[PDB]
Amino acid sequence: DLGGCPFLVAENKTGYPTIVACKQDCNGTTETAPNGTRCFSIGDEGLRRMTANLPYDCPLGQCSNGDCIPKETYEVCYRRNWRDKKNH
Ligand SMILES: *[C@@H]1O[C@H](CO)[C@@H](O)[C@H](O)[C@H]1NC(C)=O
Ligand SMILES: *[C@@H]1O[C@H](CO)[C@@H](O)[C@H](O)[C@H]1NC(C)=O
Repeated sequence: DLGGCPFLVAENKTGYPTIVACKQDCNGTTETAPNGTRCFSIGDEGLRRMTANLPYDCPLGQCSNGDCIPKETYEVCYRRNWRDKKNH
């Protein structure tokens, strides 16, 4: 019974995933990533609103107590759908 499910990610030009929020809904189950996990602080809708295959500078951060805390560095990043095809 229940629960949990994987976090969404963006990748760099080569496909290395970095998650994009530190919390998730799983239907009504909430997950929180461990304090310290790499993440981009852009959010699930931040991810959805990104044009498939185009590059964004995504602000890097580290997770703490469920929020991606930015670290003022930035890194070049990507939303890739199945078969690279176009968003939404
Ligand atoms: C993305 O990251 C991984 C490890 O952090 C690395 O081996 C790879 O070359 C990276 N891709 C680019 C284009 O920077
Ligand atoms: C993670 O870090 C925060 C604040 O730095 C702390 O208050 C919190 O209890 C920590 N949680 C765990 C399980 O490490």
